[PDB]
This record gives sequence, structure tokens and C-alpha cells, in this order.
Amino acid sequence: DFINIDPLQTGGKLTEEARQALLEWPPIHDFIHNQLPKFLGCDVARVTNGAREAKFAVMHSLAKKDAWVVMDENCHYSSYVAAERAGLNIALVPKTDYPDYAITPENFAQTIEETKKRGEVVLALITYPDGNYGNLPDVKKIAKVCSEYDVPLLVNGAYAIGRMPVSLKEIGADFIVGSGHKSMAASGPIGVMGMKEEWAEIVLRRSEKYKNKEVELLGCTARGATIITLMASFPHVRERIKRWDEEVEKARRFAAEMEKLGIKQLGDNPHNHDLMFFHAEVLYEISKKAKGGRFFLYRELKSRKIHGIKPGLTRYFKLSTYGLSDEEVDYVLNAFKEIIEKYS
Amino acid sequence: DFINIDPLQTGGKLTEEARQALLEWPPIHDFIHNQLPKFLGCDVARVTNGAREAKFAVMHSLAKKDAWVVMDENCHYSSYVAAERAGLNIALVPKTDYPDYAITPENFAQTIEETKKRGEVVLALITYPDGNYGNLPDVKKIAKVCSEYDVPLLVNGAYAIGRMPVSLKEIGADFIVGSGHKSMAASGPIGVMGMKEEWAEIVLRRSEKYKNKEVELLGCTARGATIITLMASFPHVRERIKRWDEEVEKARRFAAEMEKLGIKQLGDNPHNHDLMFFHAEVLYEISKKAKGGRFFLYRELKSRKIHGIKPGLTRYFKLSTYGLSDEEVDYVLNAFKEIIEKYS
Ligand SMILES: *Cc1c(COP(=O)(O)O)cnc(C)c1O
Ligand SMILES: *Cc1c(COP(=O)(O)O)cnc(C)c1O
Repeated sequence: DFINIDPLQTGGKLTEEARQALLEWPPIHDFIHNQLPKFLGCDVARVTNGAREAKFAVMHSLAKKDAWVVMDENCHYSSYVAAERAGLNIALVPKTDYPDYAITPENFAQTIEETKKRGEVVLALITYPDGNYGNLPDVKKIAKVCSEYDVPLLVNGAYAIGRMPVSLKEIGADFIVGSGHKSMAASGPIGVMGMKEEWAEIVLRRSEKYKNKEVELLGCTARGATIITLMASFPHVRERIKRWDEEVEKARRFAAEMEKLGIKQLGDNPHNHDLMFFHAEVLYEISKKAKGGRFFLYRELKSRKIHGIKPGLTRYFKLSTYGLSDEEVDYVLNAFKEIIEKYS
Repeated sequence: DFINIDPLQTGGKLTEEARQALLEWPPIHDFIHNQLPKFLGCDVARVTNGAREAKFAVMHSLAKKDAWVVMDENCHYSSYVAAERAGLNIALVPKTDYPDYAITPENFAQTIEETKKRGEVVLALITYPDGNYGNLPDVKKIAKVCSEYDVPLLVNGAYAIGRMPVSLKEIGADFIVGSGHKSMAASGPIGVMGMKEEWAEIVLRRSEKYKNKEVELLGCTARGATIITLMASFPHVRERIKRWDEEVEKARRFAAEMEKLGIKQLGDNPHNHDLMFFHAEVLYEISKKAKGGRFFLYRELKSRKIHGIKPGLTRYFKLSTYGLSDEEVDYVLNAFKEIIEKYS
């Protein structure tokens, strides 16, 4: 019974219904042709083999010899690699400096403008929120920026869909991506892609031969424990997003608590996400004398029914407060206090 | 307790060890960096999000403005769609005519020659065996053809790896693909890709930024119930391939049995694969008077603990004899005999 705090898993905590559902192993059509689009607040929605898989879909789908794409400096690495695999020139829109590391809609506007000078920017993309500091840029404004520049906007909602309530039509962006195995409590490699219909005959184009298969996805009907789980949990996730406010509240408390404890949280302040990135000079000093040194932390927690931090990290690290019940939160806060006093 | 005969599943029958393995949910490095390459008899091997996923990998990875690719007329539809998604011109090498529908290394040679006249054939591909009739072309010879033409050969072993023993180095082709969820007793969307090392810095190229991630796969470490199952069953599959001879024997018997029964098996004769495609004019006639008509078959079998044939098909259909124990085979043969006499 390990209290998990790893970001990559608090949101992908597999549902009971989906757990059982995997044992015995459908409205698939109903799902992706009704439920799903409604949930992402958008016209067309499809299920892909993961977010990065969808992110590439549209990139490959709109790329152009010597074209460009603008993505925030906090872009997940798959957003960047999948740009490369599309052969796109990539321009990063710079982040604020410590402790903000924020993606301002203004820098975006410039980046987008500076780039265009260099060529055609076939696409724009913001990681909302970035998996780094848990920062939630101002898409509503950014999406405005992109629209008054005629450069499609893809939102990497990998860390928002399945957690916080979101709607493509709300935001005003053109595309939207989600990851079922980290935010939607699903399993295996699976993802969700949403778009304005206008971009269907573009991305969702069919083969010449097999008029029924969609080329950009390889005519995949992706049946497998993947969707199975995703669907099974979906009802849960539907209701889940309602408590977002308590989740941000909680993560906020745990945050300032750490504050008093001598370790700081950078980025959004107040923060707006269970995923927070901390600076703990103290734990770094200790690590210089501490038992295992660089690993004294992992050691200390792995011995307190706690795990979720890349073992070896003491100075900087990130963590989620998502599933964590107030008591589990407190327990974790206390856990820190202890390890602090322990070493001098 | 349904005796399954569907091709898409006899080989993907999930293993016990892998079944349990999914419950509780590693030498991953050991697997893909030792076991796997050894098993496919090749230098480099990687695990992808499915065969079609790998098939595209190399296609995208070697494509070229206005380039070409030659694939057998029996090519699975994903081999064709994934060619389209790479933007490749596609040239099909014609199959023999009823009842052979065979891919002769000679037509290949011509197709490859005829095409080159039209441009550069960056790649060649044979489905070994095709998922249509279960035909096993003469790759050893075809692979020779391609080599004396300097056109890389990708083998779509979707239906051979995990069933029959195979070795890239044996065949002499450049690439090799397999599907874990239909031949390797795995789950979800997963696949295996194998190649001569010379094609690594090509396909397995890393991003500029993330020097550790491989661009052609999106730096995916594809951890998930996918690999988990695949690995868990692998030991089993390793030994499985040894009985191939009894499998072809069995499927051969069941075949000629159907022969006496008035329904014929086209393609390889003797056939060389548990997957066989049959012609049953008789069942077609019956369907014209029979109870449910076009569905009288599905009806008749769904009522005899048997399923695995696209309901509606009576005139033509395909089936696997893979998992089926002699008695299950016999039972199925008898089942047919019965439904035959039943209707006049
Ligand atoms: C994990 C992650 C992804 C990739 O998710 P997949 O479904 O495995 O491709 C993309 N973006 C962010 C911000 C992530 O954290
Ligand atoms: C099913 C099949 C494929 C596709 O397998 P995936 O792993 O789902 O992409 C490819 N080739 C053949 C011959 C098949 O039968």
C-alpha cells in the first residue's frame, strides 16, 4: 500500500469498473461518435494509440515542405519529437524566468510573428498544462492570438483532460489532445483527439482503395484492453472532473505547507494543478552528508509507504496530489517535516 | 466455451502466464536487446504499437518525393494504407488466378522492374503469409529478387511470427514485422519490428534535442499491459513454434476433410498454414432457402459452441485450425457434415 505521488500516475489510476472490465476480457460507435466529442466539447473526436500518436497525426496531416510549427518552450518532449518526425521546422515560444516559467500569450504572438517571417507556420501548439511545472497558460487568449494569425492551434491537454473540465469550443483552438493512461484512468498506449469538423476531410481522410479506413490512423479500430478500460472508466472520469476545485485547493494547501517546510513550489502561484514542481535546497544539502546521499530521499520515503519521485532527485522534483485524500496529503507533508528534522 | 476458429484470434489466444501477469498489473532491456532480436533472427529489433505501426515506421523512414513501393496484391490493407500515409506511389505485384492466388517471385521481379521504369522504388514488401488465403510466397527467392535489384525488402510476418519458426537472416530480406495480438498471444495494439543494423541509424534515428529518444517511434518506452502480456507469453511462444509441423498437418487434414464435404480450400495446396480460405457453393445454395438465409450458417454454429466466421458469409470464408485440438478439429468437421445433411 504505497501512497503514490508520481504525476504520470495519479491521474491514470485504473478504475475499479475498468479493472473488472479487464478481467472478463460495445457502444464503441456511440462512444467516439457521441459521448467523446461531447465530453471534449468539439465536433469530431477519435481514439488514437496515445497522445503523441495523435499529436503526430495532425502534424503529419498539415505539414508542408519547409513549413514551421510553434510550440511552447515547456512542450512535452513528444510534442517536439513528433514535430521532427513530421519534418517540421520547430520554433519554441520562450518561457518566463524563475520562478514563473510561464508561457505568456504575448511571447506567443511574437514567436508566431517572428517565425512567419521565416516561412509558413502550418501549426501552433500549447501544452495545457505543461508536465513540467504544472503551469496552465492562457489558451483562451493564446487561442485568440493564433486565430488572428490564421495558424491552427493544437492543445496538448495531456494533463488537463480527465482531470479538469475543458472544452475545445470553449477555448477556441482548432485541435485538442488527451492521454488516457495518465489523465483518463485507462491502460496501455491510448489517446483522444478532438477537432473542428473542418479539419476532418483533412486529418480523417480515407484511403483511395479502402474508402472506409482513415489513412491518418491506419484504418485502426483499436479494439483492445485499451479502449475497453478507457470506456469502462469514462463514466467515472465524467464525474471526476467535477471535484477539480477541491483538487486545486488541496494541491494548493500541500504547496504552501511545503513552503513553510523550506521547500518551494515554482510556477503558477497560486498554483492551478495537482502537479507541482519544487525547489528544496535543504534536501540538497542534506544529500551531501545523508546516508545514501543523492538517494537518501527515495530511501526515506520508500520506507514510509511512499513513492512517486524519480529516485536520486533531492534538489528539484515534481509531484501530484491528485488521488491523495486530505489525510494522505497531511501524512505526506508530515513525512517531509520528519526527514527534515531527522538530518540535523 | 466457444471453439474459436477466427483467424484473427487463434494465434492471439492470451497466455495463462500473461493472463495472470495482467492481474498483478523488468528485463525490458534484456528482452528487446537480446531475446527479441535473437528470436526474429536479426540484428536490431524494437517493439512498436502494432504491425501496421511498424510497417509505417520504415515506409515513412525511407520514403522520397515521388518514390515508389512494391507490395503483393495480397497485401493486408494496412500495408497499403500505411503506404498512402507515407505518400508513396504503390505498385501491386499481381497474384495467380483461382485457385492459386499465388505471389510468384517472377511477377515480383517484373513488377519491380516495370516500376523502376516509372521511378525509384524505395521499398518492397511481401505479406508472408497473406491474411487472405494463408499463402506463403517464396520469400527466400523473392528476397533474392529484391537483393539483385537493390530495393529493401520488408516482410509482413504478421501471420508467421509467433506461429511458424522464422529468421530474417535466414530469409535474406532487410526488414521484418510481427503482430503480438494475433500471432504472439499478446494484448492491446502491439508489434515487433526487426532489421539489419545498417538500417538503424536510418529508422532508429534519434531526435536532435532528445539524443536518447528515437524519432521514428516518438521516444516511446511503450510500458503498459501491452508489453507486459507480450513478454509474459513470450516463453510460451518460444516453444510454441516447435509444433508448427503438427499445426500444418492438422490444418491440412481439416482441409481435405472439408474437401470431401463439398467445400474447397483455395491457395497453397497442400496448404501451409492454419489459416485457410474456403469455397462452399453448397452452403451458398442452402442460404437461399435456409432459415435465416445468408445467416443460417452463423446461426447453426453459434448454436454448436462454435464461432469465428464473419456472420453472413456462406459462399466464401476463412478459418484457423491453430489452437484446435484434433478432437476440436473433428468436432468442427462433423459440425459441417451435419448442417449439410440437415438442409436437404
Ligand atoms: C505523457 C505526456 C504525453 C504523451 O502521452 P502519450 O499518450 O504516451 O503519447 C504528452 N504530453 C504530455 C504533457 C505528457 O505528460
Ligand atoms: C492484422 C494484420 C496486420 C495488422 O496488425 P496490427 O498489429 O493491428 O497493425 C498486418 N498484416 C496482416 C497480414 C494482418 O493480418
